[PDB]
Amino acid sequence: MWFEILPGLAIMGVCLVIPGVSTAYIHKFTNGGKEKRVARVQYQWYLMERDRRISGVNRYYVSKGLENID
Amino acid sequence: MELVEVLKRGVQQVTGHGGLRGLLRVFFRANDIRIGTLVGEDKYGNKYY
Amino acid sequence: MFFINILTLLVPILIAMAFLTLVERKILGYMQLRKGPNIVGPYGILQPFADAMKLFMKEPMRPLTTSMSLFIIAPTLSLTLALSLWVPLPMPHPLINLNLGILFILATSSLSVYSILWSGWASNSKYSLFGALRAVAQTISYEVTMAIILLSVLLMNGSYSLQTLITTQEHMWLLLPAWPMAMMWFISTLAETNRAPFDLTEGESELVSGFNVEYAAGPFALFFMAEYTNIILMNALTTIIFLGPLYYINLPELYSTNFMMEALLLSSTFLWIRASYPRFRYDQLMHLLWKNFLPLTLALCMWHISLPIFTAGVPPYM
Amino acid sequence: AGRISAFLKNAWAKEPVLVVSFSVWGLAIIMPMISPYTKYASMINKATPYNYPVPVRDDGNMPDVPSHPQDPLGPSLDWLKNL
Amino acid sequence: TYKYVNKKEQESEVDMKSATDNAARILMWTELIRGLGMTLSYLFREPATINYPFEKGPLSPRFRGEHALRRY
Amino acid sequence: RSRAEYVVTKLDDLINWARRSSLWPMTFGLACCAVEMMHMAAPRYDMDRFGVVFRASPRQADVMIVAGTLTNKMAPALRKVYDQMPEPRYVVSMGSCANGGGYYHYSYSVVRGCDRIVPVDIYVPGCPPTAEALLYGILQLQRKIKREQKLKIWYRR
Amino acid sequence: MNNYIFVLSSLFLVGCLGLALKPSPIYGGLGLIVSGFVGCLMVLGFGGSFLGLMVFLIYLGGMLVVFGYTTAMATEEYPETWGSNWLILGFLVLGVIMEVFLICVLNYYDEVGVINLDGLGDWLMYEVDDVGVMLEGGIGVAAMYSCATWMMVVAGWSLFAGIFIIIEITRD
Amino acid sequence: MPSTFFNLTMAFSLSLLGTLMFRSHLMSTLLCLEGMVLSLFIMTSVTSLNSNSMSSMPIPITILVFAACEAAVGLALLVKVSNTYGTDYVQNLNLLQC
Amino acid sequence: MNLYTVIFINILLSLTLILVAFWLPQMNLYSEKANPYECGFDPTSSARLPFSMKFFLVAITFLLFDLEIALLLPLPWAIQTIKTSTMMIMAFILVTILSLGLAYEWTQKGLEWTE
Ligand SMILES: COC1=C(OC)C(=O)C(C/C=C(\C)CC/C=C(\C)CC/C=C(\C)CC/C=C(/C)CC/C=C(/C)CC/C=C(\C)CC/C=C(\C)CC/C=C(\C)CC/C=C(/C)CCC=C(C)C)=C(C)C1=O
Ligand SMILES: CCCCCCCCCCCCCCCCCC(=O)OC[C@H](COP(=O)([O-])OCC[N+](C)(C)C)OC(=O)CCCCCCCCCCCCCCCCC
Ligand SMILES: CCCCCCCCCCCCCCCCCC(=O)OC[C@H](COP(=O)(O)OCCN)OC(=O)CCCCCCCCCCCCCCCCC
Ligand code: SF4
Repeated sequence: MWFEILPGLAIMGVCLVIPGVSTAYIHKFTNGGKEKRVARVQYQWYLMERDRRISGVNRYYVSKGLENID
Repeated sequence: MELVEVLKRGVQQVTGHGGLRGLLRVFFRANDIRIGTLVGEDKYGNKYY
Repeated sequence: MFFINILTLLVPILIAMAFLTLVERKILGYMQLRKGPNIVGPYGILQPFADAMKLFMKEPMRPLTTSMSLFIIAPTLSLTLALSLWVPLPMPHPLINLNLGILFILATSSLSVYSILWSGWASNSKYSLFGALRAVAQTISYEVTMAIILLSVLLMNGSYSLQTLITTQEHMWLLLPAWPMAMMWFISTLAETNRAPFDLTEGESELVSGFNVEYAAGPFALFFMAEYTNIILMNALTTIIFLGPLYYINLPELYSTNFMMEALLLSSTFLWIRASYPRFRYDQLMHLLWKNFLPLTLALCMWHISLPIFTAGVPPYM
Repeated sequence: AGRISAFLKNAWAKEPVLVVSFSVWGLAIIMPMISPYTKYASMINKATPYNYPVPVRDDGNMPDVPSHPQDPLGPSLDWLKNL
Repeated sequence: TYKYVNKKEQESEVDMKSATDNAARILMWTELIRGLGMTLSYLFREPATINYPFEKGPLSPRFRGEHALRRY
Repeated sequence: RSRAEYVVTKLDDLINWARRSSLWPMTFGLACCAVEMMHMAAPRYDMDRFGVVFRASPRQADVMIVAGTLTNKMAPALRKVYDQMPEPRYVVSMGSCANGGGYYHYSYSVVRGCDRIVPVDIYVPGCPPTAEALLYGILQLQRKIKREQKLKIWYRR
Repeated sequence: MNNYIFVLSSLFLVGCLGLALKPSPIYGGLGLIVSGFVGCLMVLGFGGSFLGLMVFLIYLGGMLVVFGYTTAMATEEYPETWGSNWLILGFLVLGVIMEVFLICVLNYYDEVGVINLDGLGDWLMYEVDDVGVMLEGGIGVAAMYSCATWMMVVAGWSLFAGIFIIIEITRD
Repeated sequence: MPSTFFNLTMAFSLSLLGTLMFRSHLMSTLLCLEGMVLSLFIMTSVTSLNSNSMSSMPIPITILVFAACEAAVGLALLVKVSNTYGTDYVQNLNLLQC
Repeated sequence: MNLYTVIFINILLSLTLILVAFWLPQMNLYSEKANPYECGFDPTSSARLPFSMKFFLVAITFLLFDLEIALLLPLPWAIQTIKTSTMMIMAFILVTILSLGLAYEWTQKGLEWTE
């Protein structure tokens, strides 16, 4: 009947939810619990490079708050 | 409703072929899990429903 | 980790393509009062793997009249451009984040048309030549109309990125403001993907097989994979652009699930349309896209030029 | 005229795509000339601060420019906030 | 006797409602939508496919198959 | 036996499974037998359910179902489209005409069986054989190419 | 990652060399497509993506029409590629050798003239606004709508008159 | 930038050399013209991007527009030539010497 | 770098697929196997012969229209301008001129195919 299509539909559904979910999780894992920063303009790229220099570990995603200020 | 009745027919089709092994046997040999009245069985072992 | 991201994008897209072939067989069968494949595997789920293995263990054809270099180059080009078009889509986060995403999409689609053209010319056969020329006419018509459609839609959106489209459809689908050009975009995607009634290049009844009539086994498999990956691709692009899935900052899994459901619905609509309609004649396709779609597309482009100006709803740059 | 209306109805019956296209063209032409929000688009684009506001040297002769951003003087965007 | 399959009798004239109906038919693809609906109905029907070789198509005693020589 | 012999046998089983689960016939027919062939394509029997799908070009075909009377004027064309099929190819003669000439055996313009022109793998008898009989022949061909031992013969070489 | 632009420029030179050597127009259009893609990559590396993607799309449409035309009327029974003639293939390899010889001569004799291998990859991006919005290349082409309306109208009249011109030429 | 600009200038020189050295195919001559056009576009675009001349960035698009009009008219003339002779041969286009 | 990497991965994957497709199965090719396909008979003439094009005028028009598309494409950045009246007027003029050209060609039967 018409519900025999549903196994192939479910396989397609799993194979379509895997790329987006995995991409979001990989971005979060590689940026340390935060989303991957988007530098659409030179100002945002400069912010990312300033964060990378500020962190002292050459990783922009290691943010420094008020613990660096006396 | 009728959806639960369809699910009842489905679960009896699943648990109507003996066991899990019998269900897998009929599903991978005949590609069909319908339950029918056993009309007979011949001398060679073919079952007729 | 980026290579693992490449793998977890590429491999599930390929498996979804193969099960799209299976689900096309099942849906077409059930619309044709039959069942479709349910023997090879539990419910037919091993049928695409059987077909892939058979095609990759059948010998390829190298005809005497055929230009070998372009004959080899065309199918691998087609598959690479299909996966490249897949790469920048956000669900809701793209693997490759671009600024001019739809321009990348348009360039890669036209290069896929070139893959079809070079296959048809390299396979030195008259039916292949027919398929190449029909591809030329088809891509002329849908290229001009689809470019104007996408221009109007992104004029409503404000930028060429696609995360911007997610932010645009945060509150409402673009189907409600832009449903006529949504219909014209859907027809344009059908013609772009060469699906019935606008296939006209793998003409089963008019030609024999058209542009890939001399292709066998492996390269034919590459062409089929490229085409069906493009089907899922264009339906995914349609649901990203027009039917905006629910996006929440705290969880993107809801966006991925809604995107998957809408993309599956649009792909099933493609199979439904192939079942329902007879094939166009390829001059009638050009006459349609140049006499009905194009004047209305120009009018709606002017309307979407005017609309943010007199409503003060000019979209943000970022 | 009656013949004009009959021709328009015939066009709407047989070739509605061209009628819709011409109507949308005309509406896009005439709509910004009658809408009251048309000036607001240019004003919003002017108010969008893509560049840094370079301060001017105060010689004590211009009283209109504000000394501080949180001053009553200057181009406030209350119209945009309440838009 | 005979009948016409495509000849139209008289004319329906021109009306605003009829013109709008034809315009909606052309623009909104109404016959295409109802063709889609017909295919959808067939999708939700039950297929006519038997499970060969476990199910065989019906025959009659008159059926002419493989030859044989009989006995008393 | 040797461990590698078992691996070769399993690889043979895998290849034969793929080739018998994916059998694409050429869209080729000649007569009333081809009418019964599209009645096999019809929703009752569903060759597509069995995995059998027509392809128009002989390059994408795996099997050739000779369904009809092979005439003298047709024989070069039939040989041509058979030769243009790629190597793992099979031939199913269908009906008395393609088998041994049939009702036109003593005709001046009829090839007395398509086995004079192409090597036939499976003969399906009838005039016409029913779509049941043609489907039976297709399944018998699937069993026949399941019986193939190509890698095992290559290993034993 | 320093000689990437130089590699692209060399590939563009090779594609233009093949186009100059004039194979069958199918292969000429193929070489022009590859050259357009390479030029798009060069504009991408040097700056804004919009100009490169624009010339890529324009040349994709153009060589599509060119492919249709050369299958229509500019074709022959045996199309001529770069390898079908010994003279054309010899000119191809001789042009490659001459390119290598010329870049070596400009590297050694002329020192820092047009080509410097030590200085290669150092003078690609001269000055960039490190902090700044509204810097991409498409904004100038957008400023054609406002700053250069004369440019807009001459381009539009060129296309309009071109439609009339092609209709009158192919009127027959 | 200077090595890239020299390579682009040599690419234009090769395309001009191809245009000036005819073979039998007028379509190939038009392709050489389009290659000259492409080299001009890339030179103008990299010059504008190097000098940050966003005011002069409409110039490459204008070049593309007028050059595509040129290519369109060339294709129309090639259509007329092929209708006259059956081929696009510049050796057939020779009867105006007398 | 990442985009270049994934493009190269796609190239490698497709080259690997076509390479295994050409070197995995058994080869048996002869003259009739590799002769071109003409539905069972020999081709009367080569397929490299001239093949008439009935939409050549539409193709030239497509070139001009594609350049009109290239002109219209900087609109999403053009709508951010201060002088929106000039941009709106210029865009209206461009689209109206394009539409008038299309209408003139439709009137002069340029969209219709020859013969
Ligand atoms: C009365 O007079 C007469 C006629 O007049 C009417 C005649 O006509 C006539 C001639 C008669 C005939 C020739 C009979 C022919 C019969 C018919 C015309 C009727 C049959 C009907 C049709 C053909 C219509 C069928 C319609 C359909 C919708 C069916 C679908 C068919 C398709 C072709 C589309 C589906 C595609 C396929 C089956 C192939 C798809 C699959 C692949 C190519 C696989 C690709 C996948 C991969 C390569 C993926 C690989 C990648 C991975 C990652 C996989 C991972 C793998 C692992 C191993 C892990 C005669 C003689 C005649 O007398
Ligand atoms: C992605 C979102 C969903 C998209 C739709 C998906 C579901 C539906 C899919 C249906 C199946 C399609 C299969 C392919 C069909 C191909 C045929 C086809 O579509 O032909 C196109 C047909 C062509 O019709 P035709 O060709 O029959 O007409 C004859 C025309 N001549 C004589 C010139 C040849 O229709 C169109 O071109 C219409 C396009 C859409 C128009 C929408 C207009 C909406 C209203 C606008 C505003 C009106 C008011 C204005 C203001 C007034 C103020 C007072
Ligand atoms: C079989 C042969 C096939 C040959 C054809 C290959 C086609 C590949 C797929 C289609 C490509 C279409 C053209 C794409 C051009 C780049 C598109 C683009 O917009 O790139 C810009 C992007 C980043 O720019 P932007 O979006 O502005 O972001 C800045 C802030 N994030 O990204 C960048 O700036 C990155 C710049 C490089 C991107 C392209 C990389 C191409 C790699 C080479 C492929 C061919 C290799 C040679 C052949 C190998 C052997 C066959
Ligand atoms: S065997 Fe009988 S049914 Fe079949 S083709 Fe011959 S005459 Fe027709």
